[PDB]
Amino acid sequence: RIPHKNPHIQKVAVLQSKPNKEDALNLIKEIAHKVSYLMKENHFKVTNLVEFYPRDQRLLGMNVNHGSKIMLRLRCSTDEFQFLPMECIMGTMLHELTHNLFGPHDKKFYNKLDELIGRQWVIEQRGL
Ligand SMILES: [Zn+2]
Repeated sequence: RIPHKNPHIQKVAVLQSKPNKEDALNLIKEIAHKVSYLMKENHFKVTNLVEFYPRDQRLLGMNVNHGSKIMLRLRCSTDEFQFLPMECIMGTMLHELTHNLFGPHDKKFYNKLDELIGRQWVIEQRGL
């Protein structure tokens, strides 16, 4: 199945030249679906949610212009064929959503990210 669309993300895309891109697309759409309730609660909007795979291996995600574009690494940085665990990707997704509000990695940022991580778990547990 195609995951239910998230009203708060306008478009998702994945890297078309990578192996198992069909899998990758299902994965980023499942991420989008799973965070839909949290985004509604926090009035978060994202225009583009897309996959990237930077040479810089420490790079896992990025937020361009407070949600205009969020980029997520979906694949292991030492093996293109292997996808990162859903838990890891969701963690990065919540990190980048926090940057819709807060730029620097200061107390405001970490406090908010901690609230989002906590709340997202409860949302999933209850299937909201
Ligand atoms: Zn950050």
